[PDB]
Amino acid sequence: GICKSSDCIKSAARLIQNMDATTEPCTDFFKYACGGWLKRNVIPETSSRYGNFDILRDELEVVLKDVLQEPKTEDIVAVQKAKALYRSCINESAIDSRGGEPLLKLLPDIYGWPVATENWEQKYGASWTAEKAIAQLNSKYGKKVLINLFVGTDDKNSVNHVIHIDQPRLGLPSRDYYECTGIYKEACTAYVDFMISVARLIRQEERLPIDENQLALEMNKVMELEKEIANATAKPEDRNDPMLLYNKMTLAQIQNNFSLEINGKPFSWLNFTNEIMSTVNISITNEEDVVVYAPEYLTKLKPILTKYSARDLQNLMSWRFIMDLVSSLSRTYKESRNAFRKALYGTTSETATWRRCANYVNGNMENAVGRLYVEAAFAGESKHVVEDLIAQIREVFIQTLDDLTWMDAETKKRAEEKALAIKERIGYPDDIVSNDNKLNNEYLELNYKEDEYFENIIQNLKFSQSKQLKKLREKVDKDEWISGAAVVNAFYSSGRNQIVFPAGILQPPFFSAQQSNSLNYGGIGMVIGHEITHGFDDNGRNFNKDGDLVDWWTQQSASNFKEQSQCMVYQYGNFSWDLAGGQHLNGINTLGENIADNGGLGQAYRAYQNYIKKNGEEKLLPGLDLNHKQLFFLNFAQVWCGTYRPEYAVNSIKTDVHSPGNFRIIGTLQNSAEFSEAFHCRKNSYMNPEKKCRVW
Ligand SMILES: C[C@H](NC(=O)[C@H](Cc1ccc(-c2ccccc2)cc1)CP(=O)(O)[C@H](C)N)C(=O)O
Ligand SMILES: *[C@@H]1O[C@H](CO)[C@@H](O)[C@H](O)[C@H]1NC(C)=O
Ligand SMILES: *[C@@H]1O[C@H](CO)[C@@H](O)[C@H](O)[C@H]1NC(C)=O
Ligand SMILES: *[C@@H]1O[C@H](CO)[C@@H](O)[C@H](O)[C@H]1NC(C)=O
Ligand SMILES: [Zn+2]
Repeated sequence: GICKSSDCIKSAARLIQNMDATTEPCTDFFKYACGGWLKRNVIPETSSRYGNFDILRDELEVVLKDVLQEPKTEDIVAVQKAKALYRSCINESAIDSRGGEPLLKLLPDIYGWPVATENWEQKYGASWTAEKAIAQLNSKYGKKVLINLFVGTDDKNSVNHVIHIDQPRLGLPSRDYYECTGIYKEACTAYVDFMISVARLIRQEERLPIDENQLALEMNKVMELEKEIANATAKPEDRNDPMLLYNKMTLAQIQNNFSLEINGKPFSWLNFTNEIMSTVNISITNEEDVVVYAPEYLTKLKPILTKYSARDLQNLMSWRFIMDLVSSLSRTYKESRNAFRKALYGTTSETATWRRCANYVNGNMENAVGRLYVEAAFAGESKHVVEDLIAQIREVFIQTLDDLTWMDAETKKRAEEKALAIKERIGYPDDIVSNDNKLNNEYLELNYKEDEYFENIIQNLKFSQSKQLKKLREKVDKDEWISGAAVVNAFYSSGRNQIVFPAGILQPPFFSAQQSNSLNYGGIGMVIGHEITHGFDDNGRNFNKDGDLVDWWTQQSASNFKEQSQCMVYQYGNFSWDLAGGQHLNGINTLGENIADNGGLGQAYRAYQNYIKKNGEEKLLPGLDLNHKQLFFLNFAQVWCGTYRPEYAVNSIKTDVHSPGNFRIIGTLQNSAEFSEAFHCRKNSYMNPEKKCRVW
């Protein structure tokens, strides 16, 4: 009863080549599953993380290249526009020829970069105010500095949009970096050197005098500034409670409760906010309702900003934009980022231009690219099979509610309510293939010149931000997908109560209609349960069946959730990560992902058990002395065969809310009685601790 099909031969070969059978499954299942891969592969110079999963992403880019790189006569305008955008991006000769000129022409439009001008105070300081400058960068270019104001969905009323105020992102990957010692020293040094190098190129290009000492002096004050901001931001661990984060005020309240004085204004929230929203002919009453995500940070800001010049503030503000633009200019400008990206990512070269460009067009025209992708690469009836798997796993979640001892009856009911109400999205929106008019009209207001990449990217920034802003007074569109099709990932949205499985992730090793069921459940099955369980993790349990932030938990059941989940905070917090210098994972920041992983694994396996019940056992795979329960776990694990550059491990231990792949594997299986049954693991073997965490 060995399966001998070509599809079985492909699966088996892949499983064999990745694994190391010389390792005991019960000693370290990651090494058992993945030790073959580890030994054979070295992380590319252009990769910060590399592994089976990242390889799928690499392989998707190859498809994008194929479908973008050749004009076809029947191409509708939406597709012509994406191909032209592609072409403008890969023409390095045209870009190199422009030097930094396309940046220099921009600079006057954001109130300048003082470091890199003469007499900035005379030109710009006159008319400068922080209201105007912050708003310009925000509203025109989508760049949010000092104070992060955005239109988004209303957590407590999911059909509506509202203005939000939050702390800004930083130039370094997390607030931690701004310690600037030890493992962060090189990044902080590279960051300031990067500032300086760019200011120098700009001055050289402007034929201005260059005084290195004054360069160093101005850019160090930028760092000192952003240090204070960083230190003023709230930690992720203090931002993990959506009920606590949601503070709805009026602009009046805001003016009265969070005053700032910049360059001696002081600061008018009404004016700042209108100077943004005026940009889509929208008018803001000092009686406008606003969601304020970071009250404490605004409070802390007041003392900081009062100490700095307009010139100081704009040196940071404009750097934070210029930062992003340099890799879209000529080689000298591209070059200047080298040490910085090495410090953050460990990479010694940039990815191939065509790959960066394929990704850029994908990111900005996700529907046009998704259409070409699914036409090239996506079966068509994958969709129907996946729809049915999702039905199954949803049922298994529902059914499991009854075995869970730590909730009461009523809370279970509402949990089931929320399960039945999750709306699933599989592969791609049929629209993007079937409705040419709609797709064209999405990009109507865009027109790309093939010789002007920089103008094209700027146009995109302006477009996407004008687009987001105008949404204020409009309802949330219930049709809209939260991902393009051409993406190797999946998603849950709490505002929308929606799970999304783009075509991009519906392929081996996760899924094929042609691969064994054990593989499908331990792969895409696990991913489905993961996304579902997000509706019920420490964030998405606070949102109800309709995506509104409202407490549907009893006191006891909510306290019990915390208790059950605390086990995982401790388990994963106790993992130390060699590649990140021996640091422990953050068990709080990874909690939600770890809950989804552990829940999803249990759900998928149950669903497979049920499959076997109903359908009988599957023919075995050749070359593998494993049964299908064992294969389920093998395939599960091999999703995460991979490794990290040390520099990136230091980054993602802070910035990634997922555990690193090896610990996703060890974590979840440590917690699975089923795993330990399958591989006959001794009690208190490493893979089989007596104490096991469970939430869903
Ligand atoms: C790769 C990672 N994405 C994920 O982990 C899941 C999708 C997912 C979930 C579980 C697995 C998994 C597979 C095998 C074994 C363990 C976990 C793989 C992908 C998507 P998600 O976390 O909902 C993200 C927020 N969109 C990321 O965005 O960086
Ligand atoms: C790159 O753009 C320049 C603009 O002058 C053009 O001359 C050249 O033909 C383009 N290269 C290609 C191969 O598209
Ligand atoms: C905002 O206030 C500034 C202060 O000079 C003023 O010049 C400008 O007209 C105001 N803008 C709006 C949108 O009210
Ligand atoms: C490690 O686990 C122990 C046992 O629960 C716990 O007391 C400790 O706080 C954990 N350490 C971390 C950093 O999670
Ligand atoms: Zn997740």
